[PDB]
Amino acid sequence: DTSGRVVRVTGPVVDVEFPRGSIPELFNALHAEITFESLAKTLTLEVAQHLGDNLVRTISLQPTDGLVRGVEVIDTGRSISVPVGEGVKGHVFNALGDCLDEPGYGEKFEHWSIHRKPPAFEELEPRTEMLETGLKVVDLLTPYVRGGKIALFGGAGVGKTVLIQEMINRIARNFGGTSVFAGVGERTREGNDLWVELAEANVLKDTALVFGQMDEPPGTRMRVALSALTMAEWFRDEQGQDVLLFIDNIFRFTQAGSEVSTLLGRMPSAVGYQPTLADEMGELQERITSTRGRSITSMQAVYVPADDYTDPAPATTFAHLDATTELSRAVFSKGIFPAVDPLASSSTILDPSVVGDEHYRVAQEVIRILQRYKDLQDIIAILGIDELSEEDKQLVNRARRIERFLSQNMMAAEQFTGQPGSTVPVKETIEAFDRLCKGDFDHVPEQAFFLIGGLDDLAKKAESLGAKL
Amino acid sequence: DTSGRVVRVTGPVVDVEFPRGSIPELFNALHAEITFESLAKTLTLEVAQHLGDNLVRTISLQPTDGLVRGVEVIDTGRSISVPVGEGVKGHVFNALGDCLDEPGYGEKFEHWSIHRKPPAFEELEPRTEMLETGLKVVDLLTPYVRGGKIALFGGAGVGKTVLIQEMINRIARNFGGTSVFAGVGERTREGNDLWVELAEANVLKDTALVFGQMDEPPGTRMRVALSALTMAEWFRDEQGQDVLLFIDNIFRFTQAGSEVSTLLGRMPSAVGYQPTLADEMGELQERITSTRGRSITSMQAVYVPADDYTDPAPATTFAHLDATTELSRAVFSKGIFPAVDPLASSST
Amino acid sequence: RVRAEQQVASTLQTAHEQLKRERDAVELDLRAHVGTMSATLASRILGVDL
Amino acid sequence: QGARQVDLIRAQLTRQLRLELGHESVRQARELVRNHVADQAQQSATVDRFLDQLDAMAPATADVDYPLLAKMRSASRRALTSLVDWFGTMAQDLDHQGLTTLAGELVSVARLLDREAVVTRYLTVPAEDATPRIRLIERLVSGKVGAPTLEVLRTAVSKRWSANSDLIDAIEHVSRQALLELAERAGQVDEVEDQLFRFSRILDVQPRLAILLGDCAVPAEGRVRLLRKVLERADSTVNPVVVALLSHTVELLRGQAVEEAVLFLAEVAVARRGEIVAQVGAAAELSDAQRTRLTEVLSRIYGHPVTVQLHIDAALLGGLSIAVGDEVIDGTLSSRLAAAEARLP
Amino acid sequence: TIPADDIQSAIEEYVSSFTADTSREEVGTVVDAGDGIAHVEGLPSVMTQELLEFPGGILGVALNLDEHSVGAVILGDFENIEEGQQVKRTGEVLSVPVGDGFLGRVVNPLGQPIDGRGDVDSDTRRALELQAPSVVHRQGVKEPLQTGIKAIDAMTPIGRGQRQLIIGDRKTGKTAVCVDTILNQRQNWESGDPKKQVRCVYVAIGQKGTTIAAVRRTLEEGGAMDYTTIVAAAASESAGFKWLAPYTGSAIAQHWMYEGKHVLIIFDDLTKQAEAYRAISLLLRRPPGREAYPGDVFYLHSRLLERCAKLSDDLGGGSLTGLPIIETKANDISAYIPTNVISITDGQCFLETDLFNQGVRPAINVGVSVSRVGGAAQIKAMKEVAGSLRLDLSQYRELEAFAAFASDLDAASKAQLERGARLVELLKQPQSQPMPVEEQVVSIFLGTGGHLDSVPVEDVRRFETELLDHMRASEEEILTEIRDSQKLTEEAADKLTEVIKNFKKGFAATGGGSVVP
Amino acid sequence: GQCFLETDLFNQGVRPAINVGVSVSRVGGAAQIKAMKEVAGSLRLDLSQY
Ligand SMILES: Nc1ncnc2c1ncn2[C@@H]1O[C@H](COP(=O)(O)OP(=O)(O)OP(=O)(O)O)[C@@H](O)[C@H]1O
Ligand SMILES: Nc1ncnc2c1ncn2[C@@H]1O[C@H](COP(=O)(O)OP(=O)(O)O)[C@@H](O)[C@H]1O
Ligand SMILES: [Mg+2]
Ligand SMILES: [Mg+2]
Repeated sequence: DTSGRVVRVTGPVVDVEFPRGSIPELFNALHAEITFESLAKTLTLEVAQHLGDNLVRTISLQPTDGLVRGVEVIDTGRSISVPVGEGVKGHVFNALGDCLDEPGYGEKFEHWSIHRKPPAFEELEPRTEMLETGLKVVDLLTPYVRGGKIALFGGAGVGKTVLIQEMINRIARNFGGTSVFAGVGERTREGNDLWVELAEANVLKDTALVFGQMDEPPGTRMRVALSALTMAEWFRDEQGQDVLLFIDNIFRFTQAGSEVSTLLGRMPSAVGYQPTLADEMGELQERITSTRGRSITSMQAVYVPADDYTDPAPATTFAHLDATTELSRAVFSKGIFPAVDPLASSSTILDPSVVGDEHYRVAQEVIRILQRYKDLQDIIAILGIDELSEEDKQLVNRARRIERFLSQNMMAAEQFTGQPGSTVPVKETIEAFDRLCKGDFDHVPEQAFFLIGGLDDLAKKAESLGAKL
Repeated sequence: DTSGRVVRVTGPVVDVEFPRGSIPELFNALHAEITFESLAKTLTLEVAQHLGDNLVRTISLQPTDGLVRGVEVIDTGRSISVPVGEGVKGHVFNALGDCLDEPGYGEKFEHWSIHRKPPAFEELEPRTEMLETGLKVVDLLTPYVRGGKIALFGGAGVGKTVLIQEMINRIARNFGGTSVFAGVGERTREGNDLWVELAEANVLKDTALVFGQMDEPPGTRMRVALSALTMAEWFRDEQGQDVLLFIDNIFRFTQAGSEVSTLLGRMPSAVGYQPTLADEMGELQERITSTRGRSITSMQAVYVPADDYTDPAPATTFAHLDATTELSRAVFSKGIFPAVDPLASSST
Repeated sequence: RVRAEQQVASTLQTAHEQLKRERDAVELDLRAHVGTMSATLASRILGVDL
Repeated sequence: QGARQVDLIRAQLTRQLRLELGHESVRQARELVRNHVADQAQQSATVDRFLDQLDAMAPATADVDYPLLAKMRSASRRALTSLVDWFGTMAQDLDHQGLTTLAGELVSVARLLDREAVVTRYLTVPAEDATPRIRLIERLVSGKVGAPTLEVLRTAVSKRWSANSDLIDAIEHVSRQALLELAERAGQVDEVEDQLFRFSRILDVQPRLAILLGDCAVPAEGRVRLLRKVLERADSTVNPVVVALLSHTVELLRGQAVEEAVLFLAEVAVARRGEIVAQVGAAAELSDAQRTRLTEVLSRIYGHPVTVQLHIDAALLGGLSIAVGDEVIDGTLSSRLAAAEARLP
Repeated sequence: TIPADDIQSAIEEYVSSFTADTSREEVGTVVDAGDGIAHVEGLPSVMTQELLEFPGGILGVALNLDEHSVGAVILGDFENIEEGQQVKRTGEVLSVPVGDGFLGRVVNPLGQPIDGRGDVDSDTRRALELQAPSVVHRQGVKEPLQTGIKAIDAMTPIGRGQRQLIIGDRKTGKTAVCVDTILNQRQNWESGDPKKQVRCVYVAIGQKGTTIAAVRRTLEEGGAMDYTTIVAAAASESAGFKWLAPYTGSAIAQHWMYEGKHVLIIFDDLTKQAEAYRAISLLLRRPPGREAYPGDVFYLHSRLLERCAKLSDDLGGGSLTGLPIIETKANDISAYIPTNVISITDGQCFLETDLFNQGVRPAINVGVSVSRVGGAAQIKAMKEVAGSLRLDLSQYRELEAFAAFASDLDAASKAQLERGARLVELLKQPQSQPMPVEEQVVSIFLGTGGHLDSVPVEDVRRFETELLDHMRASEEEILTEIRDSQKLTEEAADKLTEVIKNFKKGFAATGGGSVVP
Repeated sequence: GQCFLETDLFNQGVRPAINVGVSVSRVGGAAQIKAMKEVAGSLRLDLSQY
């Protein structure tokens, strides 16, 4: 008949031979069986390459432990499909579209293929509307964009998950549309925490969760982002109302593509990555976008391997974003939270035409003071604060106070410090930082600027230290 | 009959199959015509490897766009040959010996193969001799070596072209000699500017220009220095004349060699340079020497990657250099010409 | 500026539906001309009037 | 710029209408020709239009076509051509039973040299005097084989080869040539060709039989058992030489797809007579006058006598599509409908 | 207003004019296909770089030829390629339609519009790999190509026919510099003179589509799409489009250069084009080298950048000016592709993140930036007012360590310190605000003549702005005859000094003081 | 989370050699009793700032 036959099994990569005229198309899903009772399951194999002589190289989405060469492989005739519609909100899904919250749910929904082309160029339009969060450093130096692309860059263990949960708290709770969260090759403890926390906050009913975690083979970690993207694309193109998309460690997607690269017969690229790094990242990132009149506000965590921002993966992720918050381990080690690097982060709408003259001028002066402080840090380390000018000492004091005032007690960090979180309006942020730059708080100690909210918290913590604003 | 046919085309690398008793020697030049009217040309292919089963691997000197498998390949029976003689003065050539300012000129001259051996051991001079140029700073602080190599470390706006003209004048008038300029990886704008400036200074009649330009495949950029050195060797040996050779960014010769080695699939070396970096550099620099009373002296511009003098390319180049002349902008700003830095320049 | 661009957005709001009306009005008109195009296409594919 | 916006969306809608009406009209024309083709005389008219069109394309620049020297990389074209040149005078005196025993013993030697590659390694080394290999020949099978088979084995080893397997290809090719010579002296000079081709088109429909005949581990006797009765069935295989050819193939195929190997056999058979085969299509079977016209005009086109095969499929709606060599002349009205759909503005 | 029967009779005349007579064609078969590469048995007559037609209207480029198959790069819709499909020859190498119909359009790396504004009527077609102008077909670079940025036009001048690499880390202002250069040709285009008009080509390689839309919006806000073409290979396109996009943008604008016209081309992040070529070359299993690059990537970029030329008067005198963009990582200009493109080009503008954060915008490192054409790409007025600028800035950089020790310095050294501070404040410029050359001459005259030594450092920008406003409103004769005569004669300088003194006695500093000397 | 031990801190006499600035626990105060969670509230941030 039209059935295949397993020929080679090398980890997650499986070669399958089909009869002439029955070779499956690229990206088709195939079904194989594992009958060993301890590991009995149905393997889903995505056609990756046409090898020739009727052979086909596929990637497995489940672990192939227990698979026998020669077993029958059924071609389903289409790519991987996931359920779409209003019924996916409130539930936790697999990378294949299977509900974990409630097994068997959504089996009769409409199903969309996870492989699409991005919107046409004549449908794209730049987004230049500020999304206000309540974090002083984000509102001031990296203002987010309504319907734009936001990213959180950072090395292992700086602030990415805490910051993205903070933004789920700040942006998605009082939101009026749909939310989609993609856990892409992350921790299962954090996924369970997020599920429970959305359930308690009564915000899970507006969220669709799709998880493929670190314990999954590289096929699941490659395709889970496409599944969640397909759900968000349905909410954008058919329902047409204000989607929020969160993707925790989109880098894992890329990393998964490099775990199977040499097994697929591809010569390695520079730093051990697949040669198709930028091409796959582009065909994925260009679907995460707003079209004309159809908004998707996206927020991605981007893992920076070995804290090296010159690594190819984050270096090519950088070009797909409207706002980037960059977290440093040097800021993390000083105890400043969120551990944002103010001099490396950016935003395309940090422009006098968008945010205003005063916002822009205050941001520029803050950045200039922090840059001068960074330039003086080496002299201060070796020669001391005494061999600086009076102007330089003034600037160093102002810069220490500024870099401490950029930190904030976050709502999602109360589990780490016991102190509740704070929301600061953007006008208060701008006015407070204008005062700091002019020097109106040069008499308040360096502390009392640390992990506070606005100017009222500044006054309270200054007087608790014996000072007056 | 005895002609080959193209089997594989992978970029600049072309594999050619010949009859059993007609395999061309290594470095031989083969001809294959591209007939697509938009890209019609004649590719020259230099045999690089004998692959076996009557296959040879060759590096193409022109872009292979439009080349078809199976086309006839003609073996010239010799390596790349350049025109030699007095007729090459005042004219511009490429690494193949084709006249650029007057196509078809020099086709009836004597032609010399560009792959030659250095002078025998019993013909070498065991005594170092200084080249009396006539410039005070050079003769005093950094005396040149007759038959030696001088690194030149000047950029734009410091009078490097004026110094090249000056050395052309001094070799043509104070020694009765000739100049050969080799533009290795030459920018076509700067090559045209050099041509026009030499024609307007009336020193072009004393100079033979050989340009292998940047928009060319690596084989031409790798062989242009050998072409210019072959012209210089004819002037030294057959004419009996002191020659001055100018190599443009000798580094670009090293870089083209590295690119050709990468295209031929050879495993790279330390940092990345071709495994035969020192061998190629020596095969080139050993032909620049004094023999039988006459000499070829060479002023070579050297690029230092990342300002690292321990980099393999400058470290291998400096194993053959005899003096160094660094043209400074601080000296050029004070109005001192030539703008030779007296403290940075040196001589062995 | 803002006046001009918001009112040209209004003109777009009008012209979009107006031209869509024109389109679905001619959609029924073109169907009368499909037969001749079909016949001539078949005639050119084959090479005879039928 | 707002006026530009409204004009451009207008033009986009007009273009959408353009292409949509175009697809509607091409579907309508497909309807007209699809329900208009049913007249058989009209299908004959389509064929004759296509062939009078062909009557002006002359000529093509097609060169010689050889079945097996195509993949012979180097040092084996010379070898196999010297071997066939020796056979050109070695074969003319043999008698029928001589040829059949020769073919049997040669395919036996082929299976031998296939089962163990270690001997073929010492048998495919290059040296202008292979008298040690000739000794190995004289001391390996001399007490088991006949005289002409060992003679052809000698003249086979007498040349260098690209690899090990190419020699086995050459020898079983010699067996093929001998079986075909036996058939040619039997008066079946072309019946074998149509037999091979029709069996190939039969095997093409069934992938089961086709692929499981390519069992690279089942005993060759198991393979020939597989072939036996599915071949020995009825009048559909009346030829008495094709049985041995197909048997040799199904036992000694070495990984090649049977669907491809039997067609290679047919192409060798048609190349023995110096002719090319042309695989054409149509809507229904022709009238043999059309076959004669097409055959002679294609022979004029390619400058070599040709023989046609008809993979008839009514999804062409008339016209023809020859497939000589590697260049196709597609004129099936299905392809023209597809083209007209593609060229739509 | 729908052109109904227009559409009707148009498709009708097409379908009546459809006579596709059937002829032979040499075909091949896909044997394997993966990751954007397909191998094709057959096609014995196919040539290198020949375009191939895969079923479904798919295009490929034959790059690898051998005795077994043809390795081809698919240019789009690769997920439709299947083993066994029939591949046809086109008999042609990659060409692109050229002509003036491309002004104001956004096209593929194939000449196909992607803006949805209709068809592009083309004069002819031009092959992508036509050779560069010969060494004898060229001319010295003599005419300035004004970018409108004072730092570039004063320190690293670009001429018509020159290649000025723009190289920087990221978010340092490279696209801003190139877009300001494009916008600065608006007055040249308005003049209507083909000797002064510059046609622009913006090639976007591997960019997010909304970034290309933002660039196009910035060009439309400034009237720069009347003379600009955009060749967009978005980040979602295949590696073949990202590899071909600069050659497509350079094939266009060579048709103009060979017609006696002057063109400016921007290759935005050639780094991504080199990465796409590396992806293609590694998928074709070509030998890698440093950073896994094919080994003819220097050739890839030099072949492209040597087609920017200044033609001789016999060839028409046209010119193509290239502004390639390179993104570095951690300011590492010794990386492979940065080294290559620095070697190829005629000059470099280095952009630093630190300089950007200090307020120096455009963030050009004037110390290391260089133009090898130099004063041959400047008018005489700019050549005269900016000759004392580089030494002044170098002296200021040397003396910056003595900022808080002015009393411990020679009077000349403190003068140099203050002059350098003023000159650093003078070379700053807002985004998307290029200046005509006469105003840059007046500004650098303000700087280097000494008329800013009395203005506070924190007021130099406002002083220059308001003085240029005054001169645009009141004294238009100075600017007009600087523009006409290309020099600043002594009487023009005298009137300029008079106007500066009157303005100074009118100007009001931020500290309440007077800027009167 | 990670407990990063350093030989420089070990030699200085800081034992255990935990680098408090780069060491962290992602579970946090949920992995403590209420007494420890209330006395060691911001102890890690305090030591990092110190
Ligand atoms: N001269 C300038 N003055 C003020 N702001 C500027 C200037 N040039 C650029 N900018 C700002 O810098 C930001 C980044 O600049 P730009 O996008 O041009 O850099 P880039 O080199 O294209 O970097 P990338 O390609 O990584 O985005 C922009 O938001 C822009 O507003
Ligand atoms: N805003 C903050 N306030 C206090 N502690 C924080 C803050 N952000 C992160 N941390 C601490 O640093 C750790 C960082 O974890 P996280 O940022 O989620 O890792 P990753 O960045 O790898 O996802 C957390 O476990 C938390 O203890
Ligand atoms: Mg995380
Ligand atoms: Mg940019």
